[PDB]
Amino acid sequence: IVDTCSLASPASVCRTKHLHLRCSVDFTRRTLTGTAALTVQSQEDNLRSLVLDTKDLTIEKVVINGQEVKYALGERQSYKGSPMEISLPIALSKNQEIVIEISFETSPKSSALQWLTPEQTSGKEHPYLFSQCQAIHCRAILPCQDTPSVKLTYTAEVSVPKELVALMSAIRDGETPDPEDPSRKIYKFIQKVPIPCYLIALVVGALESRQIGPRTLVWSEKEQVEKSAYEFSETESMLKIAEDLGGPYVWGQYDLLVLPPSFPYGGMENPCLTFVTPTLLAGDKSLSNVIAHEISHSWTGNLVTNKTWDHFWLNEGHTVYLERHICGRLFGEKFRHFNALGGWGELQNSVKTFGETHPFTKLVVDLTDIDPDVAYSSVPYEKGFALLFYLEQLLGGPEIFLGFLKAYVEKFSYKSITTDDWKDFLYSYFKDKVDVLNQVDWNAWLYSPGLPPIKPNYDMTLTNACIALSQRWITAKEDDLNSFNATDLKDLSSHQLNEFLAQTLQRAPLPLGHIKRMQEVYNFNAINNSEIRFRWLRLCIQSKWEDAIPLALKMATEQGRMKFTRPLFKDLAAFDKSHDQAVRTYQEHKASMHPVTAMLVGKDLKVD
Ligand SMILES: COc1ccc(Cc2ccccc2)cc1
Ligand SMILES: [Zn+2]
Repeated sequence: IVDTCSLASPASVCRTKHLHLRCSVDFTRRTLTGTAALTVQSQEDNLRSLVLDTKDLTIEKVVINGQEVKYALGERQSYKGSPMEISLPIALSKNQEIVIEISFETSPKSSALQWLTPEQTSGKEHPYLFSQCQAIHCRAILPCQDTPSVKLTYTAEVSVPKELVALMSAIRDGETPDPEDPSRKIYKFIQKVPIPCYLIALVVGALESRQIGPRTLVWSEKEQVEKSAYEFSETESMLKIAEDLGGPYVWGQYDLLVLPPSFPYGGMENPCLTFVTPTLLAGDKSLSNVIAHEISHSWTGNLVTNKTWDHFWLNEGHTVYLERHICGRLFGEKFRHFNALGGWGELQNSVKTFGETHPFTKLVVDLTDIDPDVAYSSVPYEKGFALLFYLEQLLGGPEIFLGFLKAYVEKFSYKSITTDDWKDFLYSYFKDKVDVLNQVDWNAWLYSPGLPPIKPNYDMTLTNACIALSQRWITAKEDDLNSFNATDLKDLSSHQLNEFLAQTLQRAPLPLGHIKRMQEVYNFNAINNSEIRFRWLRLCIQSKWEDAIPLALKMATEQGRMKFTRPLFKDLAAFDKSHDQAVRTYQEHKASMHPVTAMLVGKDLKVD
């Protein structure tokens, strides 16, 4: 197996067993300066040199056995960064190990980091830093074998201003005043469980905590600590359910971190410290499905990981499957089917957006000369789940397939696998149903673009109310607009209301009078629920309602979740009345946007 996203030496040549990170965080220069001690094991005889992944890194020196050795940075290869060859002071035999201390310093243009000014935070007093290494941004923080095929434990000592707090994707290991600087603190961290390097995370800021479980603290600025602790109160309940589905939780502590609005994703599953968007603070725990998702990743993604990014569906596909199983335990089987069916609708949207023949709509992709951030979508999430949901109904139901999953997690625990690894074990587990498995169009499910060859069976109980009301609006005439009222939503949950907008959005645009009437009777402008508002504003913009232009521009910039920001900007760019505003608003905010988010929105707006 070849990782076409990495320029480092493959796992067949050498493997990094441990990392010791000793660095200091300079907010004045916006740089990370320190040393990275990599314990590397040779996988072949007579190993004299190895290559590492770097990206906008400044290398001072390389120390092995107390003496400096010769190193060389090759030319940059765009998004992959610059390869770093290191000359070993001794030829290594197989399984032989050495420790390599690399003195490095990050660039302010680190694609893995976003530096926030005090004004960009809640407290307005202190600066802020958070990392995002998924998929291949860890090289922009430190020199490494930036590949998920290599797992590694790590320890870290991080120096930050004494009035600030540092947190990493590891177990907290005490804090002390910096002996070299009285104005700073040193936070120590330890990760005893081997992780892929993309799971390395760091956050520095005026953070506070509040315990909500025996092994869970919620971290954020003081302004959001209390709201977050309430919003995520179901965390421990979800952990207990997840443990019952995938086996014991092996990370010891599961803390949550609520980041500033510019956090690119809904959630990052960093071990011991899950990163989440503040747009989950709906006030009624209604977006806690994301928490169940990130929790589930502790088994599918963190324990059994994809060997390359071509098999990324292994991570999210199974994780969504566990996620919706957790919500199934909490709110019933009909609720699980509700989210499952809605997820198919999301798959419909992604395929239609890319194209029926677009390579990014394949379950297993080919990221050769392809920036992973560009290819990222809901396809591996939903098509992956669609396959597993299809296999569930095909092999005897949920209880039986949940048996496979637990065996699957235990079989490939602490290991990196491929799709064929998964498929072979599937046939191995269900050996008495190989005739059933052979009826599966594997080539279409795994390697063919567009919608899956077959649609799973979904319960329609909670969805019927959505379809009924949406069809009313879509097929509505002018003398049907008056009969609409606020009573139409009396028996609709927040999820049903959101699905209603999702269904209606698929047939956008609607007549402008329909949308105006909809605001008059439903008052959707008053809803702060990010998911509901996002689809409501998209419906308005696509239906050419100029009144929603400042509202869409506001939400697109007051938060940075690419799930919301990117479709909002594109819709605003497709609307002639707001095209100039959209491009201008982007240009005025791009310097302060997340580096990855700023790049992608630029491509979407075609202002690159
Ligand atoms: C969340 O950060 C990322 C970005 C990109 C990838 C790679 C990928 C994307 C889509 C389909 C298959 C593989 C993985 C993680
Ligand atoms: Zn995920």
